[PDB]
Parts: sequence; structure tokens; C-alpha cells
Amino acid sequence: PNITNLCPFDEVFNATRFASVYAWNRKRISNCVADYSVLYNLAPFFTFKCYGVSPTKLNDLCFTNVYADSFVIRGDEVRQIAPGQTGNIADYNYKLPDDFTGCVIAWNSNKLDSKVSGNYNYLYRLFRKSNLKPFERDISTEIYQAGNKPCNGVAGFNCYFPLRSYSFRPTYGVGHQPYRVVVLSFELLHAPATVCGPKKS
Amino acid sequence: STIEEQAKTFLDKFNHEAEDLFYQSSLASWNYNTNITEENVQNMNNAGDKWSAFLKEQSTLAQMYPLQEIQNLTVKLQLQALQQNGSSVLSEDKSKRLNTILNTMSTIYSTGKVCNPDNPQECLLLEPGLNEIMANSLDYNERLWAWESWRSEVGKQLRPLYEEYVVLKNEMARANHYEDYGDYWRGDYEVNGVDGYDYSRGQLIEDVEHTFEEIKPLYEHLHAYVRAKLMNAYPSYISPIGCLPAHLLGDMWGRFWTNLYSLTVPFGQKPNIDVTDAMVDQAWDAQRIFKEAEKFFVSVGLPNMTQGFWENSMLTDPGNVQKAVCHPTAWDLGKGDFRILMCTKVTMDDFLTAHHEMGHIQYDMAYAAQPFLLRNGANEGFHEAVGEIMSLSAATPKHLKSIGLLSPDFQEDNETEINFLLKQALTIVGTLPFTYMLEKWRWMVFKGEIPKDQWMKKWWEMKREIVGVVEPVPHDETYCDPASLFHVSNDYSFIRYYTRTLYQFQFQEALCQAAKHEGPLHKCDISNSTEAGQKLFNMLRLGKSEPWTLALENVVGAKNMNVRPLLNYFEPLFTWLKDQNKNSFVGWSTDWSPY
Ligand SMILES: *[C@@H]1O[C@H](CO)[C@@H](O)[C@H](O)[C@H]1NC(C)=O
Ligand SMILES: *[C@@H]1O[C@H](CO)[C@@H](O)[C@H](O)[C@H]1NC(C)=O
Ligand SMILES: *[C@@H]1O[C@H](CO)[C@@H](O)[C@H](O)[C@H]1NC(C)=O
Ligand SMILES: *[C@@H]1O[C@H](CO)[C@@H](O)[C@H](O)[C@H]1NC(C)=O
Ligand SMILES: *[C@@H]1O[C@H](CO)[C@@H](O)[C@H](O)[C@H]1NC(C)=O
Ligand SMILES: *[C@@H]1O[C@H](CO)[C@@H](O)[C@H](O)[C@H]1NC(C)=O
Ligand SMILES: *[C@@H]1O[C@H](CO)[C@@H](O)[C@H](O)[C@H]1NC(C)=O
Repeated sequence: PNITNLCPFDEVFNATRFASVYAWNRKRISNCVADYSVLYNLAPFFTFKCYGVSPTKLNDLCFTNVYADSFVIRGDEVRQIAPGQTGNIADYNYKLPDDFTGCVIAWNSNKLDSKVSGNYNYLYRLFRKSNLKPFERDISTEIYQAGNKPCNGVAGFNCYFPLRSYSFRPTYGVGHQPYRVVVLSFELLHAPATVCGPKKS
Repeated sequence: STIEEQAKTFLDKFNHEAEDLFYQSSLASWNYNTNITEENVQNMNNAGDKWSAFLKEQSTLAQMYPLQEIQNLTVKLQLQALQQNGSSVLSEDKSKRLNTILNTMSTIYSTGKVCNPDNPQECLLLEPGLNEIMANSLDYNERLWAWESWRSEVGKQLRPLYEEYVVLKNEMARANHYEDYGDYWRGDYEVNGVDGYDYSRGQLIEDVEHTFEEIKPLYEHLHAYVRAKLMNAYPSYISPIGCLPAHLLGDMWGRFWTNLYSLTVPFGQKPNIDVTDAMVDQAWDAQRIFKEAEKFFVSVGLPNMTQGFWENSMLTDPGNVQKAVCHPTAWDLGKGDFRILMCTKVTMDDFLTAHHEMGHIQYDMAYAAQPFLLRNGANEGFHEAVGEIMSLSAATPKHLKSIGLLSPDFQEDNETEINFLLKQALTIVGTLPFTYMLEKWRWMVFKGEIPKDQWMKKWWEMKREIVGVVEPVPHDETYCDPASLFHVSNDYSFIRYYTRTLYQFQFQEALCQAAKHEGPLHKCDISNSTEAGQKLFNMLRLGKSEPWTLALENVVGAKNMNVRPLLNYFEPLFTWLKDQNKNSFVGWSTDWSPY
């Protein structure tokens, strides 16, 4: 039948500002029609690494809920948003499960997210005591203790502020330019799946 | 929980905050160097100040970790690099006096003006005029006047300055658990803690002696030939049995002999290989020159240039309204940013320098995966050596015939190879004994082997004994004749040129046996050879993380400095010099018989 009520992918993809990778935004997508053919057909969206589902058959399989996690990282850590990899982003900021059903989308945003003075509004967590659970968000600013004496909240010797800043500049190499990453996770629940793609006449 | 993890976390914090207080410093220095304006001057000053203060406080926080309980070699190397005091170990008054001394040496050398007596209405500076009068004049007494006047003025205005400078630097080195300041400078080659690859500070000098003992015969033949050609230049003033007069070496100090090519040509009837006319007739602009150098580097297998390199580099002089430093410099700004500042003219020399600086940029590009404090050459010679091998390979006639600069009907006979090799010998072998003499004199004067009132007598004797060059007139200790050079007056290590010169031909032999070259070494090209590029990139990717002995064993299959590649490079020039030195006398006498 005649289709309307498109899923709000424009508020996720064409947003003016994305969140930091430590405080990654999660948007739930339900009860709408999800046209994935727009994302595949845009040439600036260079990396379309989809895991657990084929990108050609994304338009027919229907899912219960779609989770859009949006953040900004550098060029070299785009490969770390994947199952089984390790590093600062995988351990401390955003961890993907090994049985991950969903696609990742990443594109360069050097024209938008870089300033000549340098952009300091984007932060990542560098030191955590334990590796993160999958899909866990940690927004704590407690002082990281690398030594033996207690820090007591004062960033002195062997006490570091756990969150640093990505100083994006329009003059950085491809491995240090800002990359906007949106991860779509597709989940099925005992509930009737109401997030489906369009049907052709 | 342990000390090593504490060191690792501290080093991670240090590596981040530093890749940023550097890229801000390097961007500001770049904006000053391409645009000389006072706001760029103060930007460079504030960023240099914030960078020096950052490393001061980070070394203060880094010296709280003792090194004897760290077993990982990379963390130990990074902490050894970080914990170096520098000038901070002294009291504040002596450090301030040392910085004042260094600044006034810089201002005396930069603003040193020496001109003719009785003509004071204007006078002539060293870099504009004295270089030209040393390189272009053919008059004996004119060069003698310029030489003696400049050496006299600078020696009288620098001798007590060096007298205090040696004492302050000796106190700094003995406070830094070094034997002398010479031990502090030889400590750059020191390797400790690695089994089989251990290298001490003291061995390098005898290693240099072991190389120089085999350097000395080839240079002797070149010296005899130069003496014969100087017999053509100066009939009666130079003695056949004696050493060369000091103010006849084509430069102010005798460091390079390349200004003697007109006088010392082997075959003047043969043309040179200057390809400037072919570039200017076909309008070869600088952008496509760098594109051609990139094509050479992707022919050998190295990765090509970044897009930001082509966007951000200034490969042409910008104009009259914007003033820029004309020195060719390769800039590694950090964060994957690589630029070349070069005001290119359409000549063959600028073509070779563009190949040299793109080799510099490739060397900086390869160790980008290393941690920040390990992002350097394995020693101070490798970084310039890997650019000089590219300058060697790009200058071959085969490469110029490959890229269309040289005609396919060019005849490569042995005579043009002989005169090209003599030009390369005047550039390369001539500077080796001057460099070894100057560094060994400086090592003994820092060690205290040379007494304080015996400097000039010892120094000139060294120049007589090592370089085979005699002074025009005797000089007493009111003069400081060493201090007239740029590097010694501004606190620079000088043995890097000797080690670079040896490593250049060692790397050239290693690549030419990697590329299966079946002839002599000077007609070899590493183009279109992927295995040689892989063999080189195996060393370029290490950076400073491994000992330089291990990198040398990775390239040339030897763990120690070798002079055999250098004499193998100049073998046909050596046989030619043996052929035409039959009438002349090889060797010199220490008497002052020439002058
Ligand atoms: C965002 O803007 C582009 C502009 O070309 C448009 O094509 C696209 O439909 C918009 N929405 C999304 C979700 O990309
Ligand atoms: C160089 O500096 C001057 C003075 O600040 C400025 O007017 C000019 O635009 C600068 N040139 C460039 C290429 O930025
Ligand atoms: C030293 O630490 C680094 C971590 O940066 C590690 O990769 C390396 O394997 C360690 N060295 C040894 C010999 O274990
Ligand atoms: C640096 O100087 C301080 C002050 O004298 C000293 O305590 C420290 O041991 C020095 N460190 C090194 C590596 O020489
Ligand atoms: C470098 O080479 C790669 C392929 O080898 C190519 O994709 C890239 O565009 C090249 N870069 C430039 C600046 O030409
Ligand atoms: C060059 O080769 C020719 C013929 O082989 C020979 O006669 C001549 O002496 C050689 N000259 C030099 C400088 O090698
Ligand atoms: C190297 O390869 C390029 C392209 O294949 C070719 O044009 C060039 O002539 C080769 N170099 C030599 C020395 O043959």
C-alpha cells in the first residue's frame, strides 16, 4: 500500500552536532518504515561495514527495534568499532559484542568538525580501571589512580584526569581527521516487529 | 600496581599532551618561517616557551621513576629520553649566563661584519659577501686578507667566550654523570642493556680511527691531484712537498671543496650533466617536479604523498610582498602533517634537493606509528643519510634517461664518470678529515687532554697532521680559529656528518645488492625495484625503537661502521688517481715549507 511515516534518520544522520565517544548518543527507532537505500547510495559515506546481516537484504528483513548510536572519533580508530578489536575506544569508550547484528556507518567530517584554532569540544576517556561491558556508557569523571596512594579527588602525582580532548584541526592527516560514526543495531523481541522496510507495488 | 604500569600510564599522558603542544609549536614555527611578520614572531616565541616549559615540568615529573626496576626496553628507552636534565641541572644563575652566552655567540656570528680598512662607508657581511669572496675569487692576497681579517676579529671577540663556555658545558656534563661534554655528545651513540648489540660511548672514537685509517689513502691521492691542479692555479706560492695553504680550500673554513671544480676538472672538454636547459625549454614547473619525485618513490615501492602535503606545502617562492626563508627544509608537523618549505628554481640542483627532501619526508612518514619520544632516527646520521642516498640515486644518468631529462643518444663513456666522481669526491671525501679533526680536537679540549694555553698550536698541528693543511701565519691563544664555524659556535654536534657520510655509501651498497646491480656502484639505480624498497622500509619503519646496530644489521648485514662501501664507490677514481699521481709525491711533510 501507499507508504508514509518514514523513520527519523534525518535527525540522526543530518544533525548539526554529534556527541563525544565516551558519552555516545543512543536513539531508539520504532514503529516506522526504514529506507536503508539512502545510506548505501550516498558517496560521501565511504565505509559501510555491515556485520551479521547483508546490506543488500537489509530492506526486506524486518526488525523489532533499531538502535542508532552516534559519536565522533578519529580516522585511525574507525576500525576499532567492530567485534573483537582492542584499543582505547574498544576498551574504554564504546564496546561492540562479538555476536553483533547491525551495520556501522562512518564518514569524514573535516569540513564541519574542525576549526583553525582547534576543536576541544570532543573528548575521549583514556584511562579506566576495568574494560567495559558491551554497550555500556561511562560518563564518570572520577580521578584515575595509577599508583598506590589514594588520589582523594586531586589530580597530583600518579593521579590523572581520565578524559582527554581530540584537538581536531583542518590540517591533520587522514588518520587524525574527525570521522562521524553512526552504528545501527537491529534487535528482535517477542513483541511484534514494527520497524520494517517499504514494500514495492 | 607495579612501577612499570605506572611508567606506561605516565608515558601515555605525556605522549598525548605532547603531540599537541608540538603540533601547536610546529604550526607556529611554520607560520613564522613562511610569513616573516612580528605577530608570527611572537606566536613562535609563546609556543616555543610553552613547549620548553612543558618538557621542563614533564622531565621534573619523569625523574621520580628510577630506571633500574624497568625490564621493558621501550619504556626504559622512553624514560631515559624523558629524564635527561639538559641545562636544568645547574643553578639558575649559571644556566642564565649560559643562555646569555649562547645568544651572544648567535648574535656575534649572525651580525659579524668584516670589511676593508680605510673603506668604512659600508662593510660586507659573511653570508652575503665572504662566502662569495671565498668561493669565487682567484687572488691569493685577497683571500688571505679576508681569511686573516675574519679569523682575527672573530677570534679576538670569541676566545674568552669559549673559555667560559667550555667550563660551563664541562660542569653541565659532569653534573649529568658524564665524563666530559664530549662524553655527553658521544652518548647519542651509546647502546646499553641489549645483549650482543651493546655499544659504548668510548668505542666510537677508535671506530672512527679504524675507519679513518682506511679513509686516509684515498684522500691523499685526491690531495695530490688537487695540489697538482693548484700548481696550475698558483705557480710559486704552494710547495710541492708541503701541505695546502688554509685560505685556498674554496670555502671560508675548508669544510667543502666543491668550489674547486673549475680549477680541478679532470676533463674540461667534456660537458657536464646539467639538465637545466631541458627543464626550461619544456617548462617543467615545481609541482610536476615533486610529482616526478613522488613517481620515483612509488617506483621504488614507498607510499606516495598525502593530499595535505600537496595542499599545504609551499613549493614556490611566494612573491615580494611576503618574505620567507629560502633554506630547503622538510617539516614533520605531527598528526600526519608533512610539508616541504622550499623556494624551488628550475635547475638540476633543486631537482636533486627536492629528491633529498622527499626522502626526508618519507623517513619522517615511515616511523609515524612509533610513540612520540621514539619518533627519530636511530642515530643522528641516519636521517640525513637516507636523504643523501636519494640524492645519489636521482643523479644517475640512467634515471635521467628514464624520465626524459637526458637524451637517449647520450654517450656514457668513462671520462664523464671520472669527472662526476671527482666532483662527488670534492664534495664528500674532502670534508671527512676536516670533520674528524674538528671533532677530535673538540673532544680533547673538553676532556682536558689539550692544555688551555696550547690550543692553537695543537689545533693547527691537527690540521697539519690530519687534514694536511698548514696555516698561513702562526696564531697564538688570543685567536679562536675553530670558533669561526657555524656549528661549533652555536653548540652543534659535528660527528653526525662523518657517520652520515659512511652510512650513505653503506646504504647505497645495500640497496644496489638488493636491486641486483651488475656494475660499479656509481652507475646504480634503485628505481623499479620493489625488494630494495621493502628492505629499506624495514629499517624506516623501526625509527628509534631498536638499537642502530640492529637497524644496520637489518640493512647491510653488518652491525658496525664500515668504510669498504666508500672506497668501493670511488674505486675507478682511486685507480685513475693512482695512474696520474706517478710524477707527483703522495703524502705530506709536517714542516712549514709551503708557508
Ligand atoms: C541529509 O542531507 C542530504 C543532502 O544531500 C540528503 O540527501 C539526505 O536525504 C538527508 N538525510 C539523510 C538521512 O541523509
Ligand atoms: C602573511 O602575513 C601578512 C601579514 O600578517 C598577511 O597580510 C598575509 O595574508 C599573510 N600571507 C598568507 C599567505 O597568509
Ligand atoms: C613493552 O610495552 C609495550 C606496550 O606499549 C608492549 O607492546 C611490549 O610488548 C612490551 N615489551 C616487552 C618486551 O614485553
Ligand atoms: C636531573 O637533575 C636532578 C637535580 O640534580 C637530579 O636529582 C636527577 O638525578 C637528574 N637526572 C638525571 C637523569 O641526570
Ligand atoms: C596514492 O596512491 C594510491 C594508490 O596507490 C591512490 O589511491 C592515492 O590517490 C594516491 N595519492 C595521491 C595524492 O595521488
Ligand atoms: C676509458 O676507456 C678507454 C677504452 O677502454 C681507455 O683507452 C681509456 O684510458 C679509459 N679512460 C679512463 C679515464 O678510464
Ligand atoms: C619504471 O617503471 C615506469 C612505469 O612502469 C617506467 O616508465 C620507467 O621507465 C621504469 N624505470 C626504468 C629505469 O626502466
